[PDB]
Amino acid sequence: EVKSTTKTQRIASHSHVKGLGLDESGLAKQAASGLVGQENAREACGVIVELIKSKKMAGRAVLLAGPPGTGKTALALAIAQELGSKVPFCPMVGSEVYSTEIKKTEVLMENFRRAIGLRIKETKEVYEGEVTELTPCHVIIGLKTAKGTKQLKLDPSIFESLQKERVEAGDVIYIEANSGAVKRQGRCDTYATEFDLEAEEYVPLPKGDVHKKKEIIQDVTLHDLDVANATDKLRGEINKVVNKYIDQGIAELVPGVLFVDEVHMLDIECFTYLHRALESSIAPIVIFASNRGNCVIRGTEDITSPHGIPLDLLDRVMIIRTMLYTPQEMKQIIKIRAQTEGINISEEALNHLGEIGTKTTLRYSVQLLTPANLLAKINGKDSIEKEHVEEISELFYDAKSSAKILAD
Amino acid sequence: EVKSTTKTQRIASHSHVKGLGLDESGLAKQAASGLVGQENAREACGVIVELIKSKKMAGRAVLLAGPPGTGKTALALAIAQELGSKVPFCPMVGSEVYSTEIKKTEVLMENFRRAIGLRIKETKEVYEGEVTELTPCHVIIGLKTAKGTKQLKLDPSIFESLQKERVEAGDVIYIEANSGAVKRQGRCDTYATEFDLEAEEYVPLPKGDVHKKKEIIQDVTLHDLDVANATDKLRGEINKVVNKYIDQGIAELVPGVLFVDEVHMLDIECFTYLHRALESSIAPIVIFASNRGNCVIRGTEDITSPHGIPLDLLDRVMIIRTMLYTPQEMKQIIKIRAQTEGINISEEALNHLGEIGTKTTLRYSVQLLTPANLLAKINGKDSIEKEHVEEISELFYDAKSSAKILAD
Amino acid sequence: KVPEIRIERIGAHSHIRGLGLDDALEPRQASQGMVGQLAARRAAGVVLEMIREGKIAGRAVLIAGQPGTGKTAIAMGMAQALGPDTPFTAIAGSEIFSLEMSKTEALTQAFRRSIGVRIKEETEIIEGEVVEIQIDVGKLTLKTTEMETIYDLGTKMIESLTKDKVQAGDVITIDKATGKISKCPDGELQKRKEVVHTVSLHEIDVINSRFLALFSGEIKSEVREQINAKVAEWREEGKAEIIPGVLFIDEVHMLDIESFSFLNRALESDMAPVLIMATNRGITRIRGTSYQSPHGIPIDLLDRLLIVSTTPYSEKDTKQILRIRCEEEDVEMSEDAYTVLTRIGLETSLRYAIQLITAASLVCRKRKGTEVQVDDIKRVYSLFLDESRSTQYMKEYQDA
Amino acid sequence: VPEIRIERIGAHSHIRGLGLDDALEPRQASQGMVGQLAARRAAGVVLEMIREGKIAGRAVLIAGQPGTGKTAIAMGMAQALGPDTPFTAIAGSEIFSLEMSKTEALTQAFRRSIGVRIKVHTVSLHEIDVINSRGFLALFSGEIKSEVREQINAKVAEWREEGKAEIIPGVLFIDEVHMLDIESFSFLNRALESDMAPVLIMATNRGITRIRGTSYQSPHGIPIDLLDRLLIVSTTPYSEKDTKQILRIRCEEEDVEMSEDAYTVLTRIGLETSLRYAIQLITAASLVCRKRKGTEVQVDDIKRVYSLFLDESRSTQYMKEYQDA
Amino acid sequence: KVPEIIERIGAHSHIRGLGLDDALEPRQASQGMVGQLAARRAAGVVLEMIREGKIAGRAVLIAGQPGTGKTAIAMGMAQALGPDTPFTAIAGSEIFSLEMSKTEALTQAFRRSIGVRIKEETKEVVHTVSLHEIDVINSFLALFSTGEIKSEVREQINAKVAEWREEGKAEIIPGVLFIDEVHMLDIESFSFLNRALESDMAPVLIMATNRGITRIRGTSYQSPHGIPIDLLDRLLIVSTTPYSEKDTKQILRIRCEEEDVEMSEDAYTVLTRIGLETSLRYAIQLITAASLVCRKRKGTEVQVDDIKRVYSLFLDESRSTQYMKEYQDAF
Ligand SMILES: Nc1ncnc2c1ncn2[C@@H]1O[C@H](COP(=O)(O)OP(=O)(O)O)[C@@H](O)[C@H]1O
Ligand SMILES: Nc1ncnc2c1ncn2[C@@H]1O[C@H](COP(=O)(O)OP(=O)(O)O)[C@@H](O)[C@H]1O
Ligand SMILES: Nc1ncnc2c1ncn2[C@@H]1O[C@H](COP(=O)(O)OP(=O)(O)O)[C@@H](O)[C@H]1O
Ligand SMILES: Nc1ncnc2c1ncn2[C@@H]1O[C@H](COP(=O)(O)OP(=O)(O)O)[C@@H](O)[C@H]1O
Ligand SMILES: Nc1ncnc2c1ncn2[C@@H]1O[C@H](COP(=O)(O)OP(=O)(O)O)[C@@H](O)[C@H]1O
Repeated sequence: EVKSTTKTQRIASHSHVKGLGLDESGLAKQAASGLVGQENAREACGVIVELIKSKKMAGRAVLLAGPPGTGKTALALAIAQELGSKVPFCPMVGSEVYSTEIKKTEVLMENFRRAIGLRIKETKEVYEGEVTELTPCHVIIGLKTAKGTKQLKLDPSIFESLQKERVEAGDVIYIEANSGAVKRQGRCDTYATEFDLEAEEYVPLPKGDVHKKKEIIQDVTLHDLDVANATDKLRGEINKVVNKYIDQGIAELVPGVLFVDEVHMLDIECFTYLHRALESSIAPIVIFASNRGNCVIRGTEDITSPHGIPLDLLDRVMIIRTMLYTPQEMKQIIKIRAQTEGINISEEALNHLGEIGTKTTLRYSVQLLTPANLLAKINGKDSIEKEHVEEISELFYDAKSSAKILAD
Repeated sequence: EVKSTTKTQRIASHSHVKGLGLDESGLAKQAASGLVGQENAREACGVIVELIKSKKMAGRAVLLAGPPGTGKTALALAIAQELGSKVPFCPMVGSEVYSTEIKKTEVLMENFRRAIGLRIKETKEVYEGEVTELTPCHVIIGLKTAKGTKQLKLDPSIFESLQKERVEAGDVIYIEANSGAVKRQGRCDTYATEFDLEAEEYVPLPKGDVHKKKEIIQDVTLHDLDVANATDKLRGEINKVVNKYIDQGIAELVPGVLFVDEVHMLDIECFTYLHRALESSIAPIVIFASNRGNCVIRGTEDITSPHGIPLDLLDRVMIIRTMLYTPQEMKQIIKIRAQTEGINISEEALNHLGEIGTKTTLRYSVQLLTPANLLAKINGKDSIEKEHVEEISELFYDAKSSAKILAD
Repeated sequence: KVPEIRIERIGAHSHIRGLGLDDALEPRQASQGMVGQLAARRAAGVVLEMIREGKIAGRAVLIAGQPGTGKTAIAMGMAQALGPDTPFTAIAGSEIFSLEMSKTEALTQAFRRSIGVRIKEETEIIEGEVVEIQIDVGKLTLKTTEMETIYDLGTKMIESLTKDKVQAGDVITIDKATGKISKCPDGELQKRKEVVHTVSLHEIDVINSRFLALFSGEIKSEVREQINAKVAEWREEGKAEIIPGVLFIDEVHMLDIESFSFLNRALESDMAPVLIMATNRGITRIRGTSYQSPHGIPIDLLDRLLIVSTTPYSEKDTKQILRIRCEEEDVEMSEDAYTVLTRIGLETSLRYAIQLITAASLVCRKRKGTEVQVDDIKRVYSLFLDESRSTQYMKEYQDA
Repeated sequence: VPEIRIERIGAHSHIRGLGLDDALEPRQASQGMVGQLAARRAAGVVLEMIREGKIAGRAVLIAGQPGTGKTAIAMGMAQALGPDTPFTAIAGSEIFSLEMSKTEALTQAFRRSIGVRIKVHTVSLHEIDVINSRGFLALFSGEIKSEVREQINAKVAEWREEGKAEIIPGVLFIDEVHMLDIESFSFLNRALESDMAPVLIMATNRGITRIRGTSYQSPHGIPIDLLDRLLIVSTTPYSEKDTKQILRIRCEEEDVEMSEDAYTVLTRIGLETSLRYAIQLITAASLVCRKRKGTEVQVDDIKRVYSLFLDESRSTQYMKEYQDA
Repeated sequence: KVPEIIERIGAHSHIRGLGLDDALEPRQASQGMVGQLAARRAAGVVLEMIREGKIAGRAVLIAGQPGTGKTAIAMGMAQALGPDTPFTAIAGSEIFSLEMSKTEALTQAFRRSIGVRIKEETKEVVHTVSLHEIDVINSFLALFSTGEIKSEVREQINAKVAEWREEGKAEIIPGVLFIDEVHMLDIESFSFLNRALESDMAPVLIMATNRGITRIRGTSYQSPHGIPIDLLDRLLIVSTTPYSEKDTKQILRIRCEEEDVEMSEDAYTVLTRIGLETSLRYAIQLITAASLVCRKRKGTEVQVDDIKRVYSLFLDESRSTQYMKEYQDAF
């Protein structure tokens, strides 16, 4: 159908997160699905997830109060991943509401529509089968199903998409019969070994015909719907078509997670808008993030509130604190980030990077991985060493030390 | 005739006042015309009434400078009532110039047009006569005058109005011929004793006939005509109509009294309009009130002036000081309020209420009458006692004490 | 053309059924789900007396005290004691500042959704003992203390009635559900159930005017004018009656001098609701000006205020409120855990103690337990923090 | 087009010019003016400038404590410039009006100081404008057109060309000039650069005061560009005999007969508080004496009126002392 | 219907590339730039990032006292990306305009920082032109007697550029956008910078500042360098140390050779002192006044007494402000 309008830059840093990582009893195992350490906040996050599941969070919201670089955005992404398969996640900072070209209403509008999602489900007679043979000519391809091997005429673009998915003979994949698109789902159990089982990464022979009736589920958000149409009228007509879809029965509305970092920089009018949006049956679980204490509410003068949140909304909010990482954990998070980025690094370099991390922040240490890798590649090596990390830490500085140096 | 739009609640607390209570030489008696104490300020007000009647207030203004609850509004209303029988009084607090829908100009003009009164004198056919009999058949009514008894058909609405006025046989009252309405003038002088005189609460038999041509005097306000047209277009039609009426010579436009409490809350913007308004030939005597000394003019940021009034308009302002009340004065004031409210109160109850008054304020003690009366009524008494006053004092608080408790 | 048909949704005051004082203005300790705070409740009762006897117009009520003492509870009690169908709005002072609507629109909406109209619709109910189930589409032999008359009714309705309790009940509403209670069929055969349902103005505006549309608010003046005229029309003809409700404004200090004037202008009217404000601040600046007045309220309005004071709760009172809330939320709890929760509530806040209840219940449900224990309470106390603890911890962090 | 403040209220009707004469030598009695010889002489020098034509581009400023006669000097120079010269006497606070913006208010003030003589009738140009602009209370009912003024200016040019009218540059007085902000000062500076421009007198009672609309402090709250083109005239406070004579002439003007002891107690009262408060007390005392069937105002009437109406210092201090609790 | 077609002042004409080379190893003499070895090395690392494609979603900040050549470093990095890499060098104060709002100013800067190559067969002549030039084409006292580029022209130009990119004769080169004195931007413009950087065809962003912990303009919170946190953890911060005597001597020599000036050795020493405790750019300004003075007395070289005359004629910033400040204190 349509593409995805998710800002992957804000999520790419949190790419090793694969959930919260709690056992059946809810205890934290200190290492699971990327997350390491920070047990208390993870248990509270799991409790929040359980509250969301039973719909006990009628209008209540979550607030994460901790120092920068303690995993607040990571925890929010972990909640969003724990709530389901592909529950949408839209991180934002308060500063974006101050735009010279678009009203604050439009910014909060769009960042709310990016959070709640729509699972579209529909049974389609798609070409779900095993690629037995491939003859690129008009790309006559043999697809084997419960019926048998049928020869299908495809397009060179479809074959290029098949190459993009890295498809080899013996893969259970569906090629669209209405338009034509290859999406990898797994391999085939006709060529399955002992460790490859059915109803898993290996799929048995597709039951039925080559035009197999399979329930395709596509995850979208209303923001992609608005950008799909090349104004309030556009949003309204998306509104009505979504309502028609849900009454039809082929659509399901899922509440996402809306992360709000730097909560103290939202105007007191924006807080009222957030409170009004938190009053609907369908609404994302609004998670705030704060690192400033008793603060003046923007839009008012000489008034002081905890975390810069008015006492109206703040009383409907639960507070989870995030503690500072220890050096031993420091090393594990930075190792996970390096491994996910494919940046081999030595143990003593990891130690020194952990010292740098506990000195100033963790985001700083995370950004100090690509420059070290490039300085290693330039020198004619493959793995980062202690000397390289020291050199790259001397070359670049963080905001705090740079401001301190410029003050003198 | 149009109805009245006077804000009766703002003058409800000042209903016992009849005039200034001044004797023939201008001195002030201790208690007269529903006014107790403040002899100095009352003599000053009488002098000001003399100046107004002598056309010596050709662009000047008054300012009542006194602590809260010292009869400033009472003295303004006394001046308004001493100016004439039905001179308009338009109380105001400056805060209402701060409105969202209507501008400051609209508010100030509306409050100015509530003080420029108009005595209409209309020549109409009238039925001033003695109601001799009321035989329902259209209720034909016999009216007696010097000529004799004339039987006329009466409208049901006029009969209902007569019943409201409580008119029975042997009462010389006034009816309307062209429109139809009943006003109770009094009883016939057939029972004229030494205290029942003519052209008074007892009216003799009307010489002439039942059907007469009378000059009816009626009080109206310009803003009353404004509310009788449902912008500046309607107002323009109103001024044209008023000009036609005054040039016909059948009416007179009377200047009223326009009270402005909390004068420091008006912007320097409003003071220019006030100054250019009171300079006009036909303008109300604008009387200010204040209870703070050197204050910053609102609109500027550092220019402090007496009473928050610019030094230009303050030049043409006379200042009258209103003093505090002694305990016996306060007792008399509260007793007058209770008598006008139909509430019976004991002696030691009055003593305790006066103590409360000298402790915080007078208006607070006046307000603590209805709650005490209802508490006494529920308890099962006929008059307020000391216990009821004490209990209603422990239940309800005042601003200063409540803020003091909220301090810690 | 005119079609017709928050606090109770969250259910934070579902146990408040009236003020409970009664006894001719004498507070009862237990009463109707309100414990402690005798003086404020009795002052509230005097306020109800004033409202009932028509001597409240031109005035308003102010409630001062520390947060977590029950100001909104007192307001809800007064609203319920005023009338069983009395509308009750409970807005906050900061709420009127909105991106969408101006302060005028916000305050007008809050005002209108506090005054109610009781629509009295005399539906024609068909009551009668079903002596015989007449087949079918046909008629229905219904009898009462007046006569026995056949009323035409559908076949599927007959099939539903045969399942219903015969002959006990069968009190149908016209083209509506059949109420089976007992043999109540009495008087005439065609009775009038005058359903008196009260809705405030604002639902009438929204229904007359324009799911997720709440994501993608101003009411046009024409709709307001037509409803203002036509409500007076129904009042003249006699179909409905106008009921003054209660409008509650929490944290009144957040309002400014530019809307206090609107409050003064609006409440000076006949069909104006009771106005209640709440505050926890002493002398503070008036927003929009430079002068300081008590409770952030201008002196002109404040002189018309009946000020009540709420005292902080004690041990027994807090334990009782916690018990009431646990009963209302289907939560089972032990005595020592109750004492620990009461200590936590008095140490930090009662609202935080109320918040902890659902989290403790869920943490107990997870371990396949029925009664929430002290360990569950301590766990949820460690997980979620309150205002003071987070502020203190993270301010200690921010000391640099 | 169709054709035909300080005088209406009074308080300056007795001043028929400065009265110095004798080739710029102040006369003690003169034409109503009493005392303040230095300021009167400086004003006379200003008249000499205006008559010779050496005032173009400059303006006059008058400093001093309130109640010393700045408006008196302005009215004197207005009268000395001719028998029917216009004289506008606006304040610094009257350019903040709900209806008219500062531009419109200042333009109206300027056109109320450019008279036209027709053959003799002398009328203000802004009065001509208001006549050519469409109820016994129309003062209640600004923004008097934008094209009508241009049409009237063209017609005035024609009336100058064929000889039916004469242009008279009047005097525009701005009391409390520190009220104006840097916005209006620029308008004043730009408007003075015209051939038909009135003499501009400002008055102030304030020393170093922050310029309104900016952050920098300047003398008298006037921007330096205007302050370097000003003829500053300082007025000293009055002494006993001067105010006694002022009260005498004022009472003679408003038909009040008073005794000598009442005169000296009134003079002392005015010395302590202001000339304007003492002047205000006179009418109230006269009305009090009329009630008591007295023709000559005694000193006990002064006692009664001084006890009745309060002056500004007492009124402010009483309630400042109120806020101690 | 659509046709086609910093250095004007020439304060950096001597700058030809960064000069480090040798596989990210700073050369002391190099090509134009002198000294600041750590800054050169960090600039080279950032250059490698830009070259491979690992700079998207990130930007560069240079912090140092004024007169340390941070604009020179930006110019060098722009040169080393290619001989036709566009380079804009706006200031923070230049976005507040009478005719253009902050939106238009920042959009104009960003579009002026993107280049496109035009190959034109006659031989495919390559002409490198910035987008903003193409926009201003589709619209001699024009600089005096609006400048608002209309929206429809912008969308038409974007569609045209996409078409010409797909056709295969034009290619888009991301340039370098430099914002001097970034602390003078407000939060409403920092948000625009944050949102515009999230694009595929986004120029490299360099911001320069010379002030430490400062209040963010538009807010009331103290932040380092007056930059909001949401943009501060996506920044690569390099700091330039103040020059020393030999480096300033070398830069003065290079600038004099660039501007056609012949100065004696002791004159070079005195001018180095000038640039030593007042500012180096002040000395750069003084060289041209000294050259003009020397021609008045019919000389070919510039002597030390010419410097001593020019220094008395024109004043540096510190002396000129201290004069008036102490006059005002004495007033
Ligand atoms: N407990 C944790 N487990 C795994 N990764 C973490 C943890 N805490 C932080 N991180 C990682 O550190 C990086 C810094 O992001 P984050 O901590 O969210 O910044 P901030 O705390 O300022 O919002 C993220 O990529 C995140 O994945
Ligand atoms: N001198 C007086 N005589 C009679 N009643 C008075 C007098 N002074 C005050 N009152 C009554 O007491 C109350 C005092 O309030 P008010 O005088 O309006 O205070 P303020 O004038 O400061 O606003 C009023 O309701 C008024 O009716
Ligand atoms: N006297 C009381 N009786 C019963 N419940 C109470 C009482 N006081 C407070 N509560 C309960 O405490 C909870 C929180 O009090 P609340 O009124 O919200 O505090 P605030 O006064 O800050 O609004 C409410 O849900 C209310 O039911
Ligand atoms: N030299 C003078 N001659 C005549 N009258 C004077 C003289 N000085 C002051 N007065 C009178 O004093 C009164 C107040 O002076 P005024 O000019 O209003 O003071 P200000 O300079 O504050 O405006 C005026 O009515 C004026 O007639
Ligand atoms: N390393 C260097 N190489 C060459 N020129 C330099 C160097 N450092 C500074 N300069 C010169 O110093 C002058 C000031 O540099 P610039 O960064 O543009 O302004 P500022 O340094 O004052 O912010 C420039 O003309 C530049 O030529």
